[PDB]
Amino acid sequence: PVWSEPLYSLRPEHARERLQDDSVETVTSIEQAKVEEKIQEVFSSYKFNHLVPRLVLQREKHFHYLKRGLRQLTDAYECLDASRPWLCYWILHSLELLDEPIPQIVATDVCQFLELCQSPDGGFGGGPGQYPHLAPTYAAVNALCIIGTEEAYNVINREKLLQYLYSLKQPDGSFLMHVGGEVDVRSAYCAASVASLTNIITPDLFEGTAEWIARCQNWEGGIGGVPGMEAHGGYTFCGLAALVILKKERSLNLKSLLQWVTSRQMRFEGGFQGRCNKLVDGCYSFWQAGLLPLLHRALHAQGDPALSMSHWMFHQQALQEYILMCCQCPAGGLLDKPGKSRDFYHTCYCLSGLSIAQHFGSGAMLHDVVMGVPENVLQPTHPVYNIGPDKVIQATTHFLQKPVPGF
Amino acid sequence: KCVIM
Amino acid sequence: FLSLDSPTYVLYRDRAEWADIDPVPQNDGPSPVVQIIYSEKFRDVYDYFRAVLQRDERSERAFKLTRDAIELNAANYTVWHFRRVLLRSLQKDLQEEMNYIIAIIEEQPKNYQVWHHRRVLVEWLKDPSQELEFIADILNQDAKNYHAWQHRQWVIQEFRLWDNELQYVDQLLKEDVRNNSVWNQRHFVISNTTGYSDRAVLEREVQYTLEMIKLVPHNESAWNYLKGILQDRGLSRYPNLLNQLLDLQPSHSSPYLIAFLVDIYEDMLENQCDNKEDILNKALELCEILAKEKDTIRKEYWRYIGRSLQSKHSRESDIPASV
Ligand SMILES: *C/C=C(\C)CC/C=C(\C)CCC=C(C)C
Ligand SMILES: [Zn+2]
Repeated sequence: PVWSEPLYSLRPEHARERLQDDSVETVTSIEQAKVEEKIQEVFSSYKFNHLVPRLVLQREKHFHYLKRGLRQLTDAYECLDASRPWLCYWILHSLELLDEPIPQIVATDVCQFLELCQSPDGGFGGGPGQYPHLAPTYAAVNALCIIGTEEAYNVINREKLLQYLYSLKQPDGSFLMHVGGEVDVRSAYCAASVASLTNIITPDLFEGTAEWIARCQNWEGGIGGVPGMEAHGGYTFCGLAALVILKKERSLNLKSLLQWVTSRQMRFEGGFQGRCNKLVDGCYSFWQAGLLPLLHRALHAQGDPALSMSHWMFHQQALQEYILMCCQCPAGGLLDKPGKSRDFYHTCYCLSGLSIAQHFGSGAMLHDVVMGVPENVLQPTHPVYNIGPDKVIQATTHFLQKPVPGF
Repeated sequence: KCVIM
Repeated sequence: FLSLDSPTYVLYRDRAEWADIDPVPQNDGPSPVVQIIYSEKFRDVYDYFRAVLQRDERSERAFKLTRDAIELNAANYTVWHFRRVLLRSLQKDLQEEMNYIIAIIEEQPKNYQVWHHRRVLVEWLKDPSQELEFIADILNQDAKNYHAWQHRQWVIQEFRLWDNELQYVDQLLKEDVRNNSVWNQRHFVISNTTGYSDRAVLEREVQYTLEMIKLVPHNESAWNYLKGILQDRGLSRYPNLLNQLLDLQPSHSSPYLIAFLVDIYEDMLENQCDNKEDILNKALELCEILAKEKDTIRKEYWRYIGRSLQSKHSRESDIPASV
């Protein structure tokens, strides 16, 4: 009809989704109300301005921001001086999602830079001369795979990488993040991601890892950083994704996991929160929503007959509305929520989450939902690795040609 | 800002 | 000595006592990518850090240099590693180092390195006496700090400091009954002490939770806890639960209450309850109300639940095709 609002967040009934604090005010409700009031303003802006809403992904602005950042950054990034391979990954992936080609001048310089970050003993550090750490190692491998050239693949010293992973492995199945470092579920994922992509998984490398990850699932249904800790989207993504790689998703109670992640989508804002009773944040558009494709693939493998054949188990439309309307910086780049400043991390994860929300794929079955202008459509992302499905296939195929170190 | 490492 | 923010702070390249060392610039290559345009102070400290690290100089001056490198970027795990090497080689007083890490954590509480460093100190000293109070102070500024709660669980578990934690949990729940981190801690304490099998304990817990639900019907955490502590034994194992939830339907409804009812029906159907059909319909009816009216953000999940319950609990479900 004519009175019909096609944007879910602008429908009159949507106002019913506002927080009900039961007249019991606590820090949690107060903070939540503040965000909802700010988000409501964004939603009502077109109406107060008397303009018809048009959801446009500011591609050219995002491209300029990324293109320059891949080369040079301000001192605002001093706090990420130990995360340079992440800056490479976040930027290259955002460009890949936006379907912007990677010039070979750029590709070769990234390769050479990541080589400088590679440790003589395996793994990659946060910058040249820094000790190897599993997080920048995961980021470096992903970045080299996004490039996907023989030169890129050849940068990875597979023998030393495997040695590095073994030096971090613990008797309980977990891994340290780096020598003398902390332990949490991120390490299991970083290790499984790089080891699977490079084909260096020996028969015992991940002995007990699936069990350790399974111990992280708590009473909430989600997964915490270490056994006993509160369920958290980033760690849950790390746990499930790692288990999917190890082909042990079944160690988890997938039912409670699914109920927990779906409950993390915010009824009013449309985006996802990282933990129950916390605020919405654009990066969780990936960590949380990315779980749905994983759960769909797992449940389906168990012959689940009730699974939809066209949608993920989350409000794809509402997530897209949240990102497009509330997470774009006018000058380029994406963010956490209105009032927050842009950064490459949020640019990478908001776009990743947007791609997940736009594309449903389950074998022969394929169904897209592109909110706003059709030019808004991004390139698909692999739900386990968060790099193009084609890069994943290409990389794995290439490394399967080499033999697992030692044989 | 969000810190992942 | 000379703080990084001191008005009279001087760059290392202008310090006489460092004249013998040649700073080592960062090896970014011929044509850098993601090159950070560091400020003068940052690059200067790090060029000197690269020098001491490269020659593995385990000196008092190197020790003080790491404090500056850390203040410039507390996330530099390589600097923290070298600092720990120096703490051991130079036999530095660890309680003095504890005073230092408590100040740094107060400044940058959402950083991985600082909490890991504090853990290492506690382990080295085998002394958890300042932990609970230190953590309580951080939690007093951010009651949901993940690193703080994680460190707290480790201290409590490793040193067996369970005695007063439930009292602490109750205090924080008073301050903010919506704090999911506290509900998680409550579960943490009880699981590792009495456990939830003790019927007197489980009952106390459910009573408490229903009481909190009545006070704040829309607080999702209480609902998740209630479900979390009963779901393992099976929701149908508690016949009075259903009746009682239905009694809140009028004056205390929420999509949470409705969702829970579906959880109970679902388990009842899983454990061959009486009136298989009457229950199933009540369930599909609630799923529809949720997907179309009371909880549309989760319409895909609710439609899936309704479809699953249908798929295996309808009177036709066990009936062969030919019939
Ligand atoms: C505000 C958002 C934050 C702090 C993101 C939390 C996410 C994680 C922790 C997941 C990290 C995953 C890897 C390092 C692979
Ligand atoms: Zn974020």
